[PDB]
Amino acid sequence: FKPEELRQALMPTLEALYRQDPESLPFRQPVDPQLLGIPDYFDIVKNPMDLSTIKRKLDTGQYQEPWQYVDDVWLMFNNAWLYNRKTSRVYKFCSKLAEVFEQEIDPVMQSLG
Ligand SMILES: C[C@H]1Nc2c(cccc2C(=O)NCC(F)(F)CN2CCCc3ccccc32)NC1=O
Repeated sequence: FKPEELRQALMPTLEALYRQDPESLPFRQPVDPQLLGIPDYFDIVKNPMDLSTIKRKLDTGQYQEPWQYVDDVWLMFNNAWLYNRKTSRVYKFCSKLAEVFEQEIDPVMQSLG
């Protein structure tokens, strides 16, 4: 897939996540465990992922095919469901993002083939 085609098709699905307030706020930047006072984060989360990293990968042509993008979004979600307790804002915000993403990504992936 050409990188410009992936950007054009997939960026709106990422924008849909960014638009969610308050739910996207913990996901907009890479987790900094010491700054956030969660120093065990990388012990539990082996492959961190966040919206800004995903955007950078689209912008710099790092995805060869669209399932790699879907996999990074899902990695971000699974990290949050793994690390955080079920009562936490991050956990519940993650669940909302996953609802939004599911709706956005469906027709786009059908269109890309
Ligand atoms: C992905 C990673 N995020 C954090 C996790 C735990 C603790 C903090 C974060 C985090 O990102 N802090 C930065 C923030 F900007 F989000 C601050 N702030 C904005 C308003 C809404 C809100 C809600 C909950 C926590 C903080 C927060 N667990 C995780 O799995």
